[PDB]
Amino acid sequence: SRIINVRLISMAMTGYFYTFTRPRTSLPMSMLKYDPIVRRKVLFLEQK
Amino acid sequence: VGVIRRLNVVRELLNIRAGPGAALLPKEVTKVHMQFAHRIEEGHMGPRKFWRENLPKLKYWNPAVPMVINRTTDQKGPAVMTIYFRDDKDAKPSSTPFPTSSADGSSPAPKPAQGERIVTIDMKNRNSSVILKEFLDKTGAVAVQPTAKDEEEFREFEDLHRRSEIDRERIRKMNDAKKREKAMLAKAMSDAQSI
Amino acid sequence: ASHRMRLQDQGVVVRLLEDIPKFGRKHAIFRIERGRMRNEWFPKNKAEYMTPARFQELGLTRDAIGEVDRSFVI
Amino acid sequence: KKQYKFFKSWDLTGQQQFSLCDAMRYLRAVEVGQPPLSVKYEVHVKLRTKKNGPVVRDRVRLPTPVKTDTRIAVICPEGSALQEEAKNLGAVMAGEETLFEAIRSGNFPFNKLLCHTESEGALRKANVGKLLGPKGLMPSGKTKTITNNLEATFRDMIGMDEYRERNGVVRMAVGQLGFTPKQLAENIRVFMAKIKSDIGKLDDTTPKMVEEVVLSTTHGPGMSLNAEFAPTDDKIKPEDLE
RNA sequence: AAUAUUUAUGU
RNA sequence: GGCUGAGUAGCUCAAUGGUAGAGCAUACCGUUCAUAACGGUAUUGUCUGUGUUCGAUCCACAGCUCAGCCACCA
RNA sequence: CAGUCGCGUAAGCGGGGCAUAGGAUCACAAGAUACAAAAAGGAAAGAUCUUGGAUUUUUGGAAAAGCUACGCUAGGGAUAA
RNA sequence: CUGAAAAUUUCCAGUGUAAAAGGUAAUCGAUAAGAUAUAAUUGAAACACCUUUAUUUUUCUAUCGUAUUAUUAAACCUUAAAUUAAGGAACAAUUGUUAGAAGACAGUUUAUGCGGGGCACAGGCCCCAUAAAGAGUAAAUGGGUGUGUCUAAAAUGUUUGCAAUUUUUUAUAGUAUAUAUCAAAUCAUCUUUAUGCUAUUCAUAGACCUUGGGUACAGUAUAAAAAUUAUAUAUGUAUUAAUUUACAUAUAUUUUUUCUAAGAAAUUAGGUAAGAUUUUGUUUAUAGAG
RNA sequence: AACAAAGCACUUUGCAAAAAGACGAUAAGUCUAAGUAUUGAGUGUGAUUUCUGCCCGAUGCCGGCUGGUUAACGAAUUUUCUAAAUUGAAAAAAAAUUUGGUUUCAGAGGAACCCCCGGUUAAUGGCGGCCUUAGCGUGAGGGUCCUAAGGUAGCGAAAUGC
RNA sequence: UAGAUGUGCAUAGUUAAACCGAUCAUUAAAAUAAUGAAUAGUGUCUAAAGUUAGACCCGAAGCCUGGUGA
RNA sequence: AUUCUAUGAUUAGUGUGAACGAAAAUAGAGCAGCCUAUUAAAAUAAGUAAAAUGGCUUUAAAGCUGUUUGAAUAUUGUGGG
Ligand SMILES: [K+]
Ligand SMILES: [K+]
Ligand SMILES: [K+]
Ligand SMILES: [K+]
Ligand SMILES: [K+]
Ligand SMILES: [K+]
Ligand SMILES: [K+]
Ligand SMILES: [K+]
Ligand SMILES: [K+]
Ligand SMILES: [K+]
Ligand SMILES: [K+]
Ligand SMILES: [Mg+2]
Ligand SMILES: [Mg+2]
Ligand SMILES: [Mg+2]
Ligand SMILES: [Mg+2]
Ligand SMILES: [Mg+2]
Ligand SMILES: [Mg+2]
Ligand SMILES: [Mg+2]
Ligand SMILES: [Mg+2]
Ligand SMILES: [Mg+2]
Ligand SMILES: [Mg+2]
Ligand SMILES: [Mg+2]
Ligand SMILES: [Mg+2]
Ligand SMILES: [Mg+2]
Ligand SMILES: [Mg+2]
Ligand SMILES: [Mg+2]
Ligand SMILES: [Mg+2]
Ligand SMILES: [Mg+2]
Ligand SMILES: [Mg+2]
Ligand SMILES: [Mg+2]
Ligand SMILES: [Mg+2]
Ligand SMILES: [Mg+2]
Ligand SMILES: [Mg+2]
Ligand SMILES: [Mg+2]
Ligand SMILES: [Mg+2]
Repeated sequence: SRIINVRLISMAMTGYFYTFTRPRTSLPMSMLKYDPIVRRKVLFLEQK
Repeated sequence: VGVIRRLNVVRELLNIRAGPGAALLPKEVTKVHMQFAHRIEEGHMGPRKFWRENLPKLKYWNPAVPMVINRTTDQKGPAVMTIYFRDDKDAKPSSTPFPTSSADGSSPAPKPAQGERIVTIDMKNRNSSVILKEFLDKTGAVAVQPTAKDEEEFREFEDLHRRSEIDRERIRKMNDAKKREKAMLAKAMSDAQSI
Repeated sequence: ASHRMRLQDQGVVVRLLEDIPKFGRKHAIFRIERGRMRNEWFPKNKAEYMTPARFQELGLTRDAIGEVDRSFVI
Repeated sequence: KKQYKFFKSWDLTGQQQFSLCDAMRYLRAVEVGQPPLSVKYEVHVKLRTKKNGPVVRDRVRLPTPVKTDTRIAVICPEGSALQEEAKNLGAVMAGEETLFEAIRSGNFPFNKLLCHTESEGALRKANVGKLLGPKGLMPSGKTKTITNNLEATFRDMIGMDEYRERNGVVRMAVGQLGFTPKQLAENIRVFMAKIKSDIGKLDDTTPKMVEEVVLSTTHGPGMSLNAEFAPTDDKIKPEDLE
């Protein structure tokens, strides 16, 4: 469909992740989220 | 092109280590400088064949002997060969200057240094075999003997040349009739298409 | 290529007794098609099955099995 | 009727391969008397890549210049570490009182002339300006040839080497017949390494793999090159000569 | 010497 | 998610790396003593975009749309 | 309440949208937790937490077309002539 | 596209049937001429030779598939107590496995709701009225162009005449205050003190001009900067050991961020801070303008 | 008025070991038949006179490509766990490679049905329109669209007619 | 004589579960920070009951298997 | 050792569900061991164990089995579980 559910992987290599949706014809998501494993805000990047 | 296609080519071209004009010159010789002309006029064919047939084999077995060749467009010139056979009685001290090969008289025969009593050789209207003969005996090289596999290499490729030429005539003849037939039919029918 | 293939029979071990041409000389051990030995050689007493007991009587081992010689001639 | 995506790849198990040293021993022999600066090595790297994919179009700056269209000559002190350094950078006939007689000969191999600021005094003493002037090769403040750093000057005037990926092979001259096994060796390392980098950043959907690399001269056979560098013949050691 | 396209109408 | 075919003028159809055509449906003219037939001409131009090549209806990629079977079908 | 980020001089505000219209389990797939490990050391297959794919649209969630005037049984007159 | 040997690539023009690219100036002719190629012409692209690659085509090898032949020369099958027979024959037949396939046959489903049933139609959720001034409240009730959506937010610094903003560092005096200093915040103001130009004046070969020097004294500010780079080439002139150097032309550049309107465009929607607070329609008037 | 029926027509059957068809938890085998294409079986029609037209697109059947697809098979691939060894690490340590066992992924080529081509109507079946006309009507006629082809001969308020 | 022997339930809770334990679970480190969970059982009789069996009683059409009859 | 009854046990476990459902062990009834079997049998077991595949049974193991294949020689560590 027009929408896809992407997964943002933690760059701390802790395995935590966030799941958001965004249109296919859009740039990959990249946000600064909170990692509960290390309890700090790190960079989360889209899996693919 | 395949891996075996090229192998059969290079291996054949790898006759640099073979029978004709192949030997390990003694440690007394350091370098050589030949000088001939471009064309073959005035007894210039001999020295050329020696450079394209036998000389390449001398470099392989003895790759530490500079063999420079000067060329000149002035035929009827000195077709000589200066063999630096001395080495100053096997003395390590090296003479700094020495030229490099080129096309137009850029590197004339350098004059021998102090410990450089050299023997020269002349070659004009003389067959390469005569030049090669005097070369080996005078230089005193020990001819290398081709091992079994080396002699096997000659036998194998010798058969390829048999089948090769046998195939050249066939594919050539198959194209002879094709090109001939296509022309005959073309000369017959299309001659009407002109109208 | 794969990790499992169709199971096949490599033949039956036999020792020649009549020096069959195109196969082997007399007293030659090798594997032959079960059909030829069963229908042609064994009835005519041209060969014999090499049973484990036969190997002991003759003193040979299982490592003496040869191969058929198609180029053999009497 | 049928078509294939990837370029044909031939099994290399049979291929007799040669080490660089052993390989040069053969190529040098064929090029026994040819001019040393007109015969140049060359490499044909076979890349396992699809037909409809992109192609490499980058450049490289080799350790030693290959193109001989611009022949450089440096007027530097004789026997000095810089005199040999000039040769490492690719200089020809460089040194003190070595070309000054060549300038008097009337035939110049070099296409350009450098004079280190230290050797500037010897230039005026030679009084060869009247000969270099008409040729348009006389150094000057505006010539940008009187420099203290030679290596920087070399990289500026020479430029870089351009290599383009054709159907299934990248072809570029890497060495000159007058190269030593050490120089030519490093020169190849910088070539295949740069390709790997570009190929690495090119794309990941279908990374291209170097299948085989062939070394050849202008008039020599194309022999498969093995990764090894040392000669297999124990008696034969690295030799350098014209 | 044995060739052969098509041509309706006119208070 | 995976793979394949595909459409050219109003209408119906050709043209495969090289001119972009044919037929028809109106219209004008010519031919004929005259009419009908016949003949000539005229436009209405490669699904869209991009890229490769001196050069693209033609080859490559993406999409529109049509079509083949697929993938999922908890 | 704890953790730690953003904006703001500050107070303070923020656990999506001014409010009211998007279905589970099971199975499967991607991560984490270190619980148990069928003799024992491992593992498999399981358990806990997070997450994704549903005209599961008969939407508290069956993979499902008709005829009988040859018709049958149990009921209803809770629906007809 | 199993590998080997050999060969094969036409628009026009072009010597002619240019596979493509990389490298190269010579290559061959047994001793004398010549063919070849670089040049020259054509073309977008130019050739020998040496390398690695592209398309296609024969034979050979290799892998598959089809067909035929032989078999008391004892597979098996058929006639036949059943054989040195006849015919068929590695097929057929049978077993296992695999795919397709006849409602021929078997099991089961085909629902329920509905002012009787059949056909049709209906099944979750949102807003309004019915609804009787809390909430709730039915009907195959009345409204609806309702809805299984959308949305990641964006494209020596400091103005040159002098303690003037906020916070902080450090130091001195000082007994907590005071001054200076440092860093940061707010802001890209552009900075050659004259090397060019302008005017005038001496000389100077020169029949108005050539060549080189001086001079100018600046608030009515000034000739004393209204915007000053760096080159590549060609053509000159004058110059030097020297395309050395200085000028004058032109034409390709970059530099001074300094001249093709994004403050002329894009309907971007959440957190927080600040700012703005009638934006629509109506109505009065207004070149083309109804 | 239904069934059968003589007649008519189509498909099938070459008999070399089983003619086809039918029966046989399933075979040997039996009927067919001590028959042989003018035989047997199956299907529709239903003596005879006069006749039986058009369409092979759809459906079914038949024939056909060294074609496409193509399960089994299979060139080329690939993975889990564990034992031992080597390398690596040699800090609290894995990890990687080879071999053994164990357990997965995987598909160039490669059958029929099917796709594709042709044939067959006494095979199952199908057998239309809209304009214009010598004056109003009526269309010999003409033009046009569509289809595999457009209901022909005959019969006709019929057992068929609201 | 002596020793042993014979289902079970309760005596401690907690969590998905083990470790743990009057404490335990969640907080990716833990720590009164909060929240949830803690105190007499067992046997027998009488009676009423849940579950599985015919399961309060009577009643189908039909389905399958083995036999009987022309 | 086998057999019979009860508990273990509406358990482990399987299965979408509905439901199906062990064994160890314990108690009791009986109790008996052997190959020289108290009636006359083995030179210690090969197309077997086992594998792939199609099924049965079942928890995936073990056991049964059509088809195609196909091992080893004893605690001095051989084979099954
Ligand atoms: K009736
Ligand atoms: K026969
Ligand atoms: K905002
Ligand atoms: K108002
Ligand atoms: K009838
Ligand atoms: K038809
Ligand atoms: K048909
Ligand atoms: K047909
Ligand atoms: K396949
Ligand atoms: K009619
Ligand atoms: K259970
Ligand atoms: Mg076999
Ligand atoms: Mg008339
Ligand atoms: Mg265990
Ligand atoms: Mg419901
Ligand atoms: Mg509800
Ligand atoms: Mg049925
Ligand atoms: Mg109310
Ligand atoms: Mg009320
Ligand atoms: Mg808003
Ligand atoms: Mg307004
Ligand atoms: Mg009749
Ligand atoms: Mg029969
Ligand atoms: Mg009738
Ligand atoms: Mg398989
Ligand atoms: Mg095929
Ligand atoms: Mg008919
Ligand atoms: Mg307890
Ligand atoms: Mg009777
Ligand atoms: Mg029991
Ligand atoms: Mg035993
Ligand atoms: Mg078994
Ligand atoms: Mg086991
Ligand atoms: Mg088992
Ligand atoms: Mg067993």
